[PDB]
Amino acid sequence: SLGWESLKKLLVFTASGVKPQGKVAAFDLDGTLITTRSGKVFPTSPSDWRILYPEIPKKLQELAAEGYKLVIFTNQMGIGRGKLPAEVFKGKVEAVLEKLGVPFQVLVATHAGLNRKPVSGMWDHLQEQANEGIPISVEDSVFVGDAAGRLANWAPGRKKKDFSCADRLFALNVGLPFATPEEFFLKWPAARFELPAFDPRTISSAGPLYLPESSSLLSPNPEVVVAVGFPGAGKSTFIQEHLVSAGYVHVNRDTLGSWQRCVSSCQAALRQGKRVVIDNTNPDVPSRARYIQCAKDAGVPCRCFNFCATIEQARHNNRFREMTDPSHAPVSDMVMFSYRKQFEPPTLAEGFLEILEIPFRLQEHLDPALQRLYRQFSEG
Ligand SMILES: [Cl-]
Ligand SMILES: [Cl-]
Ligand SMILES: [Cl-]
Ligand SMILES: [Cl-]
Ligand SMILES: [Mg+2]
Repeated sequence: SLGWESLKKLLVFTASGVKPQGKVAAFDLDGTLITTRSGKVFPTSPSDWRILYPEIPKKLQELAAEGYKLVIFTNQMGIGRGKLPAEVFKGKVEAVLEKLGVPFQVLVATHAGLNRKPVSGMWDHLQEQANEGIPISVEDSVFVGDAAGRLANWAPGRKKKDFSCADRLFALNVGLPFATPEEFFLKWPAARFELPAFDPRTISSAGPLYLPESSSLLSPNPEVVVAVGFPGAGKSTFIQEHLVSAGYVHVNRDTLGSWQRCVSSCQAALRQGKRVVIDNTNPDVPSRARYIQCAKDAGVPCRCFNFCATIEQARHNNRFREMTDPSHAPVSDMVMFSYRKQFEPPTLAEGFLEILEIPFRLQEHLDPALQRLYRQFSEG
């Protein structure tokens, strides 16, 4: 009866009969509680749904009787993208809930960002805003979903691995016990699965800023520093904080128009006794050679600062910044993949006096809240 609440990037439905509880049985929607009636991969209309397994309502009745608050957590980015009308999705949800026959609270992530599984925004909303202030025991709760990162063929008729691991990673981020729909409703044996190679729980603020520690970030005399690394991974921030703040001239090629004005800019800075930093995407030998030649012509050293971030680390950082930094320029996946395809590690043979390695590390001076968010998986 309480009904729908609309927030900027979240919809919440609370059915008649919902009660706050200290334990929750939460569920994905698409491919977990429902599937297409049509038997197609994608629904042909808002009415193209059926309950996934006939075992489902009995299990839900049993959970409700044991005092579990029933909740749905669903990503519906089609709403934010303008492809799926919110008011049509709302109707579909009410129809599904009527068929399931038990009171549910539903939370819908309409956009990318904090609320989009696997990020735990919807859980935090449930706990902080939508459970009448009752603390929820995560250990006594459960999340059930089909985006579980399962390997192909976990059952007759599925030569296709799970498209996503977002449901399993949501549970991991929150600390919730997790099960697939088949393990949960049908008591099938656990299916084999894979986690992402990069685990953001492993990202430290520890260790040296750069290697070798015996080297110095700055030179007293003119030089050209060439920064190498994936975009959106913190290169420019590091350069701003450590070099530009020390008076290095930020020479940006993308905005100088042509090679000629760039080289001229570089040369004028050097002639003035200044140090120069190139903060661009310089993934391969030919990209970097231009700047090395400029240094050589000017008779100044060229050093490389090689930022260690991997593609998945960089993409993680990008998403984090999208979620937390109003000034962040979102780096597209195409830019990331193009960089990786072109990447050749810097070597001294290119003409560098030395190469410093800049380990991928958590930034200092993120507040505690942001650090907790940083360690969450943010893509399934
Ligand atoms: Cl989802
Ligand atoms: Cl979605
Ligand atoms: Cl688990
Ligand atoms: Cl200077
Ligand atoms: Mg699903």
